[PDB]
Amino acid sequence: INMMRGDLEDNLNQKRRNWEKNTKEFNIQQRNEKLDYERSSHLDNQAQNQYHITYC
Amino acid sequence: MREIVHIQGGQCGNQIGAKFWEVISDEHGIDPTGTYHNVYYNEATGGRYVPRAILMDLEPGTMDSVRAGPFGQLFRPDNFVFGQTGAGNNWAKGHYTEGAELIDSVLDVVRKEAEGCDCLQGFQITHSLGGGTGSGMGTLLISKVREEYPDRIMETFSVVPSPKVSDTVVEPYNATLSVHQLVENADECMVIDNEALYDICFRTLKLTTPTYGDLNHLVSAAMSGVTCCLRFPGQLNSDLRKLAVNLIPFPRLHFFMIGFAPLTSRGSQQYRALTVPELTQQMFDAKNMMCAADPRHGRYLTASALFRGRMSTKEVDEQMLNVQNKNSSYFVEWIPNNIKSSICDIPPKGLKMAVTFVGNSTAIQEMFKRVAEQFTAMFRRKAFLHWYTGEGMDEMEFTEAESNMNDLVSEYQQYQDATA
Ligand SMILES: Nc1nc2c(ncn2[C@@H]2O[C@H](COP(=O)(O)OP(=O)(O)O)[C@@H](O)[C@H]2O)c(=O)[nH]1
Repeated sequence: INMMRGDLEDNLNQKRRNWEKNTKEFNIQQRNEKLDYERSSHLDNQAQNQYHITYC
Repeated sequence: MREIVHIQGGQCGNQIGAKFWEVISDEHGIDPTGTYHNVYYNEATGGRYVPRAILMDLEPGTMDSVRAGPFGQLFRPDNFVFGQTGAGNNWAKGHYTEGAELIDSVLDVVRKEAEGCDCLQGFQITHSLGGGTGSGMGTLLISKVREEYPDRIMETFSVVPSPKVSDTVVEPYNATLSVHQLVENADECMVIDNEALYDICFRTLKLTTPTYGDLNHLVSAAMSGVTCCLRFPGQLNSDLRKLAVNLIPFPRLHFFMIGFAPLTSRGSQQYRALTVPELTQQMFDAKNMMCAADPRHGRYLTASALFRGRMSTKEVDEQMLNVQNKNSSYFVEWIPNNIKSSICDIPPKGLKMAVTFVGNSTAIQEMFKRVAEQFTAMFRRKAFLHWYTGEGMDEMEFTEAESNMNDLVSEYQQYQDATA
């Protein structure tokens, strides 16, 4: 019974670390999508500025 | 971040400032259209760049220059505050009578340009001392802005006339008049002359016909190399205030000499080395500076050396220590370790090293002396006074102005006599 309890708690801790690494995957994806967002918005800003200034 | 503004007045001021913007654009890699190929420039749509600068004069003829010479499409069209009469070589026309009418608009532009900053590190202005537009408007602007921004500090590259070169016959008047208050509310007056530049381009570069172009190019490159160590990563960084402690022991003894290194012609460039020993031997002499005042006839209260490029800090440090304890007489003894060094990590465009030698010395006091000389022989007889008092400016001021000068030079001589 001691061996079984040890094995079960080991598996539970493994599941914990697995979910933690899942959340870290998600966080890195979030950061990179935010960088995509900001660069695309910068190019859109340059586009609107050209459109407004060349408006003679 | 630690941004700097640019005011350039007068003919010589505008010329040198245009050349300086040219050199900077060629350093940061900015072609005359304002593209790449916050310390000095500001961003603009389509990745364009606007130089942070204000150009002022009482005659718009200089417009021609700043629109003909390269890098003329950079500046802002609202940053051209021009007059119509022209001060015409007279100080009064540009500080009491007419310049006192556009100086307020210049102040408004200064406010509209400084509020766009987030950390304003200081000011830098370039102007003559006899040029009515330059001296008058620049001194009035300095007065106003220092009465406006007491925290910030101004570093003016004023270009004094040395009598060994004759340009106009009323310089001493405007020179002393501007000095009367330039020692008052200015913290770094790096003086420059023309005799030093002529002697340089004759007996140091073997040039055939020394022309204003290359003279201005040299002084502008020196002006850049002065503060470059903040525009880039460095091993021992500096700013416009780490000089304002290492080089101002007293709130008036702030008159600086400037020297640039290295300087050679084509053949000399081929057949010589570029190392700490040679640059040091090149910079501590007399005729590698831009002041017609023989420094070996005085001393240096303090001397900063901004190196540029990449080297071994031990080497430059030992060279500084050695050149000090060998020139112990020509340095001042009542102060310890009167020399300073500062190393960046990026050399200029063209070479692999650079050295800007800035000096708060006690030799240039003599300079004032000689100018004062002419003053007396143009005041004892009250000569050429019927152009000044006829513009509201009371004559009495002039007198006490000269008195003030005395105090200044007195201080220097007094500190040349101190011991422990
Ligand atoms: N290094 C250099 N100095 C100049 C140049 N032009 C004028 N200076 C000096 O500037 C002095 C007077 O200042 P200036 O701005 O020309 O007078 P203003 O514009 O009429 O008020 C003149 O006496 C010249 O000696 C130049 O092109 N290069």
